[PDB]
Amino acid sequence: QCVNLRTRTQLPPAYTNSFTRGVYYPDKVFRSSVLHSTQDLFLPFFSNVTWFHNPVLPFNDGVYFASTEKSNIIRGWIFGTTLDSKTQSLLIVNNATNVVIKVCEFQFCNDPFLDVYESGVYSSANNCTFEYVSQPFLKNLREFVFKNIDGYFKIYSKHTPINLVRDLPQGFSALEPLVDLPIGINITRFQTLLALHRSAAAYYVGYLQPRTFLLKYNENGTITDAVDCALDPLSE
Amino acid sequence: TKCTLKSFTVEKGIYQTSNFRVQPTESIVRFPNITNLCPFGEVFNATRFASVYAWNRKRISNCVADYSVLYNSASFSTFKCYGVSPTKLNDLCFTNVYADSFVIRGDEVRQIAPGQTGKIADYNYKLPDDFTGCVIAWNSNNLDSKVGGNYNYRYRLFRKSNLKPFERDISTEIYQAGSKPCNGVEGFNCYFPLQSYGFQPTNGVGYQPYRVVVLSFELLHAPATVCGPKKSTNLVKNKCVNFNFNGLTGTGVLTESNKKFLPFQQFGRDIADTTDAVRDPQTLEILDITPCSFGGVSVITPGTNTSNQVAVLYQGVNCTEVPVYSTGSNVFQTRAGCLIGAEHVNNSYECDIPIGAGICASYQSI
Amino acid sequence: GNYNYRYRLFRKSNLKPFERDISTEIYQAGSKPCNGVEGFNCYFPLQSY
Ligand SMILES: *[C@@H]1O[C@H](CO)[C@@H](O[C@@H]2O[C@H](CO)[C@@H](O)[C@H](O)[C@H]2NC(C)=O)[C@H](O)[C@H]1NC(C)=O
Ligand SMILES: *[C@@H]1O[C@H](CO)[C@@H](O[C@@H]2O[C@H](CO)[C@@H](O)[C@H](O)[C@H]2NC(C)=O)[C@H](O)[C@H]1NC(C)=O
Ligand SMILES: *[C@@H]1O[C@H](CO)[C@@H](O[C@@H]2O[C@H](CO)[C@@H](O)[C@H](O)[C@H]2NC(C)=O)[C@H](O)[C@H]1NC(C)=O
Ligand SMILES: *[C@@H]1O[C@H](CO)[C@@H](O[C@@H]2O[C@H](CO)[C@@H](O)[C@H](O)[C@H]2NC(C)=O)[C@H](O)[C@H]1NC(C)=O
Ligand SMILES: *[C@@H]1O[C@H](CO)[C@@H](O[C@@H]2O[C@H](CO)[C@@H](O)[C@H](O)[C@H]2NC(C)=O)[C@H](O)[C@H]1NC(C)=O
Ligand SMILES: *[C@@H]1O[C@H](CO)[C@@H](O[C@@H]2O[C@H](CO)[C@@H](O)[C@H](O)[C@H]2NC(C)=O)[C@H](O)[C@H]1NC(C)=O
Ligand SMILES: *[C@@H]1O[C@H](CO)[C@@H](O)[C@H](O)[C@H]1NC(C)=O
Ligand SMILES: *[C@@H]1O[C@H](CO)[C@@H](O)[C@H](O)[C@H]1NC(C)=O
Ligand SMILES: *[C@@H]1O[C@H](CO)[C@@H](O)[C@H](O)[C@H]1NC(C)=O
Ligand SMILES: *[C@@H]1O[C@H](CO)[C@@H](O)[C@H](O)[C@H]1NC(C)=O
Repeated sequence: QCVNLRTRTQLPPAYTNSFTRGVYYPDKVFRSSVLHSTQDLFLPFFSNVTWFHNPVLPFNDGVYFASTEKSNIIRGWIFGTTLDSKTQSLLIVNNATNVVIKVCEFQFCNDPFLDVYESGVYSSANNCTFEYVSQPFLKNLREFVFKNIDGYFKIYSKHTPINLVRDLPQGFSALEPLVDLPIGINITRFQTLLALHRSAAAYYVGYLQPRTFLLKYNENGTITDAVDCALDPLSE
Repeated sequence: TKCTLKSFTVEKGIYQTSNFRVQPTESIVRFPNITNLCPFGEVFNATRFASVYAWNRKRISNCVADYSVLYNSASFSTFKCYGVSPTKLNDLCFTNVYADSFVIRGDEVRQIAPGQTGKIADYNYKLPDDFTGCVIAWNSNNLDSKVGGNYNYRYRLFRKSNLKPFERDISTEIYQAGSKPCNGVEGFNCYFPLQSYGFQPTNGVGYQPYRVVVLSFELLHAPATVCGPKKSTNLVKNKCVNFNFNGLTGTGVLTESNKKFLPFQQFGRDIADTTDAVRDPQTLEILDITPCSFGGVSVITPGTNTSNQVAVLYQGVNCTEVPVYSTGSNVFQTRAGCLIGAEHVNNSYECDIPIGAGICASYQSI
Repeated sequence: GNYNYRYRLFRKSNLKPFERDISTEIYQAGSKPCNGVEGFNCYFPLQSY
């Protein structure tokens, strides 16, 4: 039932500044009022993050995703390498009630969209291996971090109430771990899912690099401040 | 003291002989409540089983399987495990399981085995020599066999070649033994490869229908997800014991803590990477760990030349868990530890044999 | 065929170095006690060549 559209969804690929966003808890250890230095994959401070106002983008080591969501327009994500039945493909969709995660050799069309009048963006669903159902993920800022290391898919998330107009605010907010998948795939590209009825989508995408950070833990074990060591000499 | 000093005489002084530590009492292991059992019920209690050449294949992953109940069942005639012992299967585990279920003859139960040949072994299902797993076979004469003949069950009999391991053939092509061509009609040199089973209630043991399920385990590089439940036990407090909290092992005394973990951590460390707090996977409460006491022991003597009685000092040890020198004489508790053998007086003299914290001992008794 | 050569097949625990065991007793493989009677989950530990 999937057909190509007429107009090209050429969202303007602008650039903007990351500031101090994209910090997540690296493990499940409790620390109280202490400074801890750790080396891992992070988003560099004051980086160049791409802004879209639905192309295929590379995955690289990890992905930082941000949405200035108004009334839940974004719905899901697709992951894979060949994006067909030749190789395993991953699908995540947050519908009105639950979240569904599937790992199958789907047969996607050339333009995915959820549609409203559940899943009909794939002609076939063969050799399904992993299935998962859980509670929903989602004028709000929705921040997500996706990583894939040694057969494990890590998803971190955070929600923020913001009143600023366009760009990312100046502040600090650590990202808590959300979901782990014990599945081994070699994803290299990914795609975004919109439930656009047949009748304008702003989000931000950034990449990750390995580096060292310094984190401060308060009395209650919450990360309140961080320092990027690979920056101006004062930070070092 | 003499043995450590390697002499038969000792002069007046204080010497450090050995150490002392509290031994652990018992062990405790904790684990989550255990859920998501593997669905073995619908396989071994299935109403119907497919044919031998159309064996049902089932994938098992992401669940916990209890093989103890399967092993303890006495209703199964044959339970043969080759790769591993069934008793130890509950400990080790692999990444996925393949189940092949079908029905065969009673006399053909040993066809499906490594290094075995036969009609089924060469035309319906083949098992490799290096196969690892288990086979469970049990009689189904009372259910599968029919008074009118259970002709629904069939088996492959004719094929030019044999079957590869883990290979299924369901082809209905008219087998041509000879060189005479047949246009889909069986003739002198053409026969139907499939033959129907004729089970009857009064047939005899060996020809009766037998339900057979073969379980194979595979260990692809993806993490293992299916194997036995992790047994747990109760917990104790205020006693130096060794613990295995969700795979984190260590010894010490467990107490109730007032720390407030944030809802996703599992344990905490203060500094220098030493764990101090844990969370039990069942009650979901924060416990505090303290290393149970230890310290050195020292002896105070007035010299072998003078007398032969001594005093014993345990360094940095509370005078509550000392243990022939368990009770002995009057026992003194000092800021330097605990002391047994000497007597506390109210006077004050010059210091002969230093002890610590502003106090010392001498020989009068000591 | 030679059948004078037999080897152990089941044991309660592993053998110590330079240890010899010659006892031939039924093995209680299952939880059900054999009580010295061979039956289900009860086997002779010596197997021939
Ligand atoms: C939103 O997603 C949930 C989760 O998949 C849907 O609930 C399932 O719907 C299917 C439809 O056949 C049922 O088979 C499942 O039993 C349902 N599961 C649960 C837990 O309810 C739900 O229908 C979806 N709703 C919409 C509007 O798409
Ligand atoms: C369909 O799924 C099966 C298993 O679910 C795949 O079989 C695996 O293929 C890989 C490819 O090399 C092997 O390494 C594994 O040993 C196979 N067995 C497993 C994982 O149990 C099969 O490849 C899939 N088909 C397609 C077209 O992808
Ligand atoms: C850290 O934890 C402490 C301990 O609970 C929090 O202090 C409480 O704060 C609330 C509201 O701020 C008060 O109603 C309680 O009376 C406080 N408890 C005590 C013992 O004073 C504190 O708010 C938490 N957060 C920070 C940033 O310190
Ligand atoms: C098939 O069903 C029977 C009938 O319930 C199961 O046998 C039960 O096994 C449990 C296991 O401890 C016993 O407590 C029950 O007393 C048994 N019932 C009877 C009537 O004997 C059998 O386990 C099932 N097979 C599976 C689950 O594979
Ligand atoms: C694990 O299972 C235990 C056993 O049921 C759960 O403990 C129960 O907790 C409720 C909560 O008030 C009590 O009312 C019950 O009396 C407890 N059970 C027993 C036997 O005392 C525990 O909550 C479970 N935990 C998880 C994380 O599943
Ligand atoms: C040795 O242990 C005992 C008991 O654990 C300690 O006695 C406690 O001392 C505290 C502090 O004064 C009191 O609050 C408790 O009520 C005492 N408990 C008992 C049972 O008397 C004793 O202080 C310890 N020794 C040292 C040197 O601290
Ligand atoms: C981000 O990239 C754009 C184009 O690549 C560039 O014009 C802009 O200056 C960059 N911003 C930085 C480096 O902060
Ligand atoms: C992904 O592909 C690369 C190269 O094609 C290969 O080396 C790797 O093993 C693959 N991983 C998975 C999980 O398929
Ligand atoms: C102690 O030593 C002195 C000299 O070193 C000696 O005269 C005396 O007998 C000794 N005391 C004994 C052996 O009890
Ligand atoms: C003498 O010492 C004992 C303990 O050794 C003490 O209980 C007592 O009060 C002391 N008496 C005087 C007069 O100091």
